[PDB]
Amino acid sequence: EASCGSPPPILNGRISYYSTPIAVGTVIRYSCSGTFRLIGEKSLLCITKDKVDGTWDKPAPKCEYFNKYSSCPEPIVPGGYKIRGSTPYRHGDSVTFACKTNFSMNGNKSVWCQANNMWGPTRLPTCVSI
Ligand SMILES: *[C@@H]1O[C@H](CO)[C@@H](O)[C@H](O)[C@H]1NC(C)=O
Ligand SMILES: *[C@@H]1O[C@H](CO)[C@@H](O)[C@H](O)[C@H]1NC(C)=O
Repeated sequence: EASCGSPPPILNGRISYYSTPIAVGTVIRYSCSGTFRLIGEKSLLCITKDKVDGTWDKPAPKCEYFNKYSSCPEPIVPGGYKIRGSTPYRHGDSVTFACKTNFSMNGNKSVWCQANNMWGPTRLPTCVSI
């Protein structure tokens, strides 16, 4: 059966338990110590596109040293709406979006407020009328 290689490591962070070989369907969780903030989706899933090679479904998140002064402006996604997240958006805070009725999403539904005062680590999702 297809399997995944070692999960992407994380500076100043930890990964939850995983057995080897890593079977397709395996999920691992990332976390950071108290003085750091996890940026990006915390859970990775081992998938396979061709049933021969296994690959993780997304890049690993990262741990950023807490910057207490950082804040992000209200993120806006045309055709979509915020379903989770409250202002003010400080370092490590996240917002989740859903597309309006008759719109379909492309991209990650959640973004995080980074130390550089920008939303990331990915672009905000796009909601397209279908
Ligand atoms: C972002 O979302 C896309 C589309 O769902 C996915 O393919 C990609 O792996 C995600 N990346 C991260 C860092 O979450
Ligand atoms: C949204 O409405 C349009 C027009 O009726 C239609 O083409 C599309 O399939 C609808 N989307 C969903 C998810 O029902």
